[PDB]
Amino acid sequence: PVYQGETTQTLQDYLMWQVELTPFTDTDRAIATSIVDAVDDTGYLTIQIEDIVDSIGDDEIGLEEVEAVLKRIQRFDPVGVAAKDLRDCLLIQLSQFAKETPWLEEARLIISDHLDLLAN
Amino acid sequence: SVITVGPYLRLHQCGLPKKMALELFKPFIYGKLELRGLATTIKAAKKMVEREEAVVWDILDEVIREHPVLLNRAPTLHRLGIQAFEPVLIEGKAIQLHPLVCAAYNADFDGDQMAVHVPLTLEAQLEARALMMSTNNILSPANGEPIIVPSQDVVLGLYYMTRDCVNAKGEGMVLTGPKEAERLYRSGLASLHARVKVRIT
Amino acid sequence: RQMLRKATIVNAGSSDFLEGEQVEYSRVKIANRELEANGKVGATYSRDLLGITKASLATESFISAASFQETTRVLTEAAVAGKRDELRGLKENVIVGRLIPAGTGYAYHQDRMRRRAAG
Amino acid sequence: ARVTVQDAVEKIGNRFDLVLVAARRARQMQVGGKDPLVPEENDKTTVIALREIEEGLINNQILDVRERQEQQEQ
Amino acid sequence: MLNTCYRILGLKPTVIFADQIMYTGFAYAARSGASVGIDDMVIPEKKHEII
Amino acid sequence: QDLVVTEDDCGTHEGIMMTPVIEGGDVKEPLRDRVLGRVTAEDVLKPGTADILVPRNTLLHEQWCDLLEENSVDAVKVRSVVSCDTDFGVCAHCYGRDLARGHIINKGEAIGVIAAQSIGEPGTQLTMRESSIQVKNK
Amino acid sequence: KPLVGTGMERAVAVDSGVTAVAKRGGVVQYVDASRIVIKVNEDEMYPGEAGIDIYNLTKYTRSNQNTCINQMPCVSLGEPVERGDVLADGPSTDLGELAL
Amino acid sequence: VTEFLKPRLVDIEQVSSTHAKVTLEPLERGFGHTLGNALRRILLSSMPGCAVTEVEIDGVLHEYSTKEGVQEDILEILLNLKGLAVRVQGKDEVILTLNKSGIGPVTAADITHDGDVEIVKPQHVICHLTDENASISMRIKVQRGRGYVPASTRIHSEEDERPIGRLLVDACYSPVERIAYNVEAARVEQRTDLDKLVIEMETNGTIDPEEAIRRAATILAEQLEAFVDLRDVEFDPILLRPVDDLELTVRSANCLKAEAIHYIGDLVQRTEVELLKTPNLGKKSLTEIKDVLASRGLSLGMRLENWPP
Amino acid sequence: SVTEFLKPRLVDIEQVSSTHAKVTLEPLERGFGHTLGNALRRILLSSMPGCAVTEVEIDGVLHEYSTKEGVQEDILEILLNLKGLAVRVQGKDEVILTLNKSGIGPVTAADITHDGDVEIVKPQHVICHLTDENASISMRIKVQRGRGYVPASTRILVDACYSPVERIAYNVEAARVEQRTDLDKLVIEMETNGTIDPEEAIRRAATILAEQLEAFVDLRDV
Amino acid sequence: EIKELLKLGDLPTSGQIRLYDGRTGEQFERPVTVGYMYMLKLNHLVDDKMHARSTGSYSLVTQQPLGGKAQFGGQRFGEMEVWALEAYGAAYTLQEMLTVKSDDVNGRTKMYKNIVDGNHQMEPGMPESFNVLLKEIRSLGINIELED
Repeated sequence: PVYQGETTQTLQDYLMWQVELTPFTDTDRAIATSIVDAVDDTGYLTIQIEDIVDSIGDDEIGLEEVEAVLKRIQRFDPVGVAAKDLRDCLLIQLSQFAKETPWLEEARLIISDHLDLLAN
Repeated sequence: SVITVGPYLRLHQCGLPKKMALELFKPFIYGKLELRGLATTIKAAKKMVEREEAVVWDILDEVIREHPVLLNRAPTLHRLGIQAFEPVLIEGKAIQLHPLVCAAYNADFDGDQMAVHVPLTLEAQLEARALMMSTNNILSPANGEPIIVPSQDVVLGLYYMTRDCVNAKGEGMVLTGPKEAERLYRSGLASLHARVKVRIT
Repeated sequence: RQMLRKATIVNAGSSDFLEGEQVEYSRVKIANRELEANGKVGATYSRDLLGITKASLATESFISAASFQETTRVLTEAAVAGKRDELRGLKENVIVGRLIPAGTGYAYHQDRMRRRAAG
Repeated sequence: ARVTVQDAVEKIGNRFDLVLVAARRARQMQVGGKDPLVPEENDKTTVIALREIEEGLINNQILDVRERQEQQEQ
Repeated sequence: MLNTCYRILGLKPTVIFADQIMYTGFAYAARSGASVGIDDMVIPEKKHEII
Repeated sequence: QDLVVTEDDCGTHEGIMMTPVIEGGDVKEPLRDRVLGRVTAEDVLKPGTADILVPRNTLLHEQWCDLLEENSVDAVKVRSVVSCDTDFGVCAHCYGRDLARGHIINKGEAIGVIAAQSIGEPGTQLTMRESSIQVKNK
Repeated sequence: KPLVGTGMERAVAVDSGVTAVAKRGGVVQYVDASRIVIKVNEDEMYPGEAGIDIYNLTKYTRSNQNTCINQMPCVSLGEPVERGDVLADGPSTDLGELAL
Repeated sequence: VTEFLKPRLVDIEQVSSTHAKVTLEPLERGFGHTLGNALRRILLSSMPGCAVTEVEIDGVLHEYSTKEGVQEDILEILLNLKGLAVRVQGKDEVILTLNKSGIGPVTAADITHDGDVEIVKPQHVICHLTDENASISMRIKVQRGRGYVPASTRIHSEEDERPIGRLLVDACYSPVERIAYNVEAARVEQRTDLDKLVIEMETNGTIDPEEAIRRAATILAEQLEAFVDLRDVEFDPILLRPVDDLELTVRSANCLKAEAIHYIGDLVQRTEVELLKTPNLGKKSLTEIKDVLASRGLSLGMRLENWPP
Repeated sequence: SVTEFLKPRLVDIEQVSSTHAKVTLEPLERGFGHTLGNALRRILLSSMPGCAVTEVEIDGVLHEYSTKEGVQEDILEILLNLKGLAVRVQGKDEVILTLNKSGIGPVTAADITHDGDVEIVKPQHVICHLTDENASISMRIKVQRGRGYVPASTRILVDACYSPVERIAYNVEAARVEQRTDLDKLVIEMETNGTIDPEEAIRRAATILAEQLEAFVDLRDV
Repeated sequence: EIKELLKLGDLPTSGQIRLYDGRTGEQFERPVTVGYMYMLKLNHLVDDKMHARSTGSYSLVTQQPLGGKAQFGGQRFGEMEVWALEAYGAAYTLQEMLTVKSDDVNGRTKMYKNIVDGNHQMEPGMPESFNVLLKEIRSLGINIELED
């Protein structure tokens, strides 16, 4: 017949693929999937960060613990994946750039603030 | 890949194209680059492998140093159709093959398609080295006779180099025994010189 | 040897409702019967040759009885009798994918058969 | 470096469990924690295990005694 | 010869002998230069009479 | 395929008789390579009575066949795989040493897989197929 | 060209329908890598026509097995060509004969 | 007795522009073959010479296209320019221009003549013109080399210097194209009986026979200089940034200075379970270190082999 | 760089015995290979300064086949065994030596009279294997400075072997330095009879080959 | 006629000729036949069939890779291959080739993880083809389930 429905990846399985390769502990791996699964296909994540802390089901775990795990992923396949609230995404992308860039400090200065005016 | 011949290999070698590599031992090269520090992350190692720099070929040579591989042909009636070999990188797109093991695969050098399998786990490599290695099975499992015996060209050479004549060039004289090779590359004796006395140990 | 199996008997041997049983089972049975208590009640077996393509169906491991023949048929058979395979044949360990007892792994399966009484 | 395996088959004799005894020996060197007794010549641990076994120093009985000693000394 | 060698001397020396035999056979077959021509075969002169 | 080796010695004495094959004119296969691979039985006696050559369990290691050829022995008791002193499989002192290794076969080997395949590999066969007496010797 | 030769190679090549022929062959006026014109003589032409024939060569066109189908000319300038003679040579051809 | 004799370069014969026979009369027995066969292969293996590397034509863009006004398409012109013999003096690279417009064929003589460029074959045709309004203008680059270098090799050699309108061809760089030898009894009779060999060759025309012979002899001597005396008997880890700019919150710097922690290297090859065995630093400090290294140390995941100072 | 060819940077030379040699070179330019190998072999095998025995005036029948005279040693083996006796001469020409010993048994090389112009690499070299202790024997051998290898049929008793080497062979393999992965590497396996170091023999062969051509180069690099 | 045409061209009538050696530089003692024959190129090349892979995309049925020359496809490991391995002792190789790199979904990922890390271990688990088979058998009036 034709039951050879070839499968694929695309930043859900691909994102998860990278998760395993890196050295993340059980508590960290578990958390990783939670945030890597809330990543809307269109671009960034859906829910807020605090949401994620509440959906772990813990009290000893603070934002800091999840911050790292959610910060580590910011540098995976597509630099900028799972960013949340635009600004952080763009900002990160400028971090992996060479510091010997002429408009490095300028861009960064207008990225942290004074964005509204630029938008106009 | 198409099977060719190689006269410089030994009983436990096989010519593996460099282009066929870097795709089969891919997780191995990834781990090598990750342990050597030249690959900070996995995406970095993948990018370096995709660009095919100079360092990945050396890493591949280091990894494939003593990693056994196995060969297989599509028509495999007996168990000799699947043996193991030590892969050696050779520039090209065809897989070389030992002339003596050819009889084992029953080939005629009109190269068809072949198969090259890579053992991943340690025990699989141990089995390929101790049981599937060509230097272990020399006799046939059907009658207990050797099958690695030479073929037409070797037979023809050995038969031409061992032939007696009547009146050769410089026959009759006595020789030491290791001196016959010297007069072969010169003009003082023929290979087919009969009635020659030479001591041997 | 793979053709002269499934011998026939003419005596009861505590199996009077059976004609043409496996050679191994009958032999070992006798070996346990003539020594334990008494060998008066035995069975005088008469070995009868059997075809090759007819012997392949004589397998206790129904799972290794499908590919060699008309699968559906054997399936119905196993639905009527309701037997167990217990994974005794190499092919069965291949279909399941478990470590087969051949060459080296045979040791593993030996150990698994030796320490199975305790757990 | 070693080509043949006959140098180590006669020690075991069976050759059917040679892969098993060589597996636990090389697994230690692969996972980290033990040091090869035989000096290495830039070779993979899969060949080093067999080269150590072919010397008589490594076998099925010695490894069990070593494991028992390491477990009792912990 | 190789059979008797495997029987008596062992496996490794047999493999060594085999590869050396292959090497020297290829070498002497290249050095010889065997070729097949139209003169290398001759019809018997009494063939027409037999026919 | 279900034949596996799981026993060392069968512990039997049935055996078979091995004689060279002869068809009308001469002998096609003498008793030199037909019993060499397997193990001989206990009933092995020299042509001279009250004299033994090899003990009961003796594996021909390509050294006693020459002595058997010197004494010109015709009938040699040899064990085969028709032995019923086994539960599941064949022992090791029965199959002999018909392998590429040269030594006695070990337990766990796949005799059933080597056979039925070593006889099926040669697939080069073709399909669709009293008063006079003359001898060379006497 | 097959220096050895086996026979009607020219015939096979001209009948394989892979080359171009010159119907009503007269005189050649313009030759090009893709266009060839031929001026037919007064005898082999009928009234009501200018008296020219045009052949557009096939250069690098795909086949059923991704094999390029290229053509090459044979006359240089002002050469008399008879009827039925081969004008253009296609793939595996040489001066009108077959060359595999 | 040692010091048998030494050969002398004499009796050079130039029959034609290509054929030339150089002979060496004096030589010792058992040296003619080992000299001729050794010189022949070196002469044929590597030899300097000029050839066509690339051609850029104004009209035609790629070789897989036809042009009007010319009889042949641009496939054979490149093949004829490949075997175009030409010598270059002084410099290596030239951009010689070929321009023509007419009704006849284009040879190798009707080309822009340069001071260093010299054409040895003026009757070498390159194409044929069939139209009155036909014109051909192109620019050829000619350089020097030793052996056969295809175009695929030079494809990757040029990173981005590949505009539209310039195609590349394969270079030969072997201007010898025929060389053979033969030995025969010499004419010397006052001394012991000797022989002599004669180097016969059919050349392309660019290089000279005596110059090629002396160059091959020089190469053979420079190669034997490696046999005269026999033995007279970078890769580093990328992460090497200093311990600074790591955002030491409270006691990270104190722990790095007390425990003799390296710059950035040894901190990555540490496990979370073994790190807690250190004196109390704080879970908040550990999380801060992890968050900081998430951009520099990359989650502290690595197990390297060695760390040199 | 069309005038600078790649030269071997490393030269790994290792020996098994005092006369054995398994020299291994480094990957040179592509193509030299067998040419250089065969050139070195031909130069070190066809002609080389040396010395050996040319004939023997033994005290007996002048014919090549004579009686054993109670020595138990064949006269043909005597002429063959004298061939493998390396002689070292400083500057003297063809010279005649002799020997005379009783029937103590084996006749070694030390039995020859000691001369300042003739040296033996090994005095333990056996000449005769047995003797009946009745009568002595005079060799009356003679050595001559020569080159190459001339047999006894052309020279008109014992064919001399002036070549100080005993066996020579070369083998070409593959070796890589860069992505090119195509270079030739040569390994030279040889065996010397004595009186000359194998490395020193290769050195002398290389010097002879380089000195063989000095005028056709037209004195390059002036 | 061929011998006459050969003698016409000022060359040996026999056809054989003494060739020299291009490596050593010596001459062959036996003459070798020379001439110009005709050669034909064929369609089956090596740069059109050669392909290799380690990880790609597999089907939804039994989670197996592709067989043909897709973007990344494998080759069928038939019964003639395993019959060769059962008579060797490749049980572990068979065990790693039957489930880990063919059918097992989590198995291939864990194997990839262990090879990237440098552990070189194997976890058998259970292939997907047997589960597909059980699901297809349960579709009829037949009961089958794994027991202990």
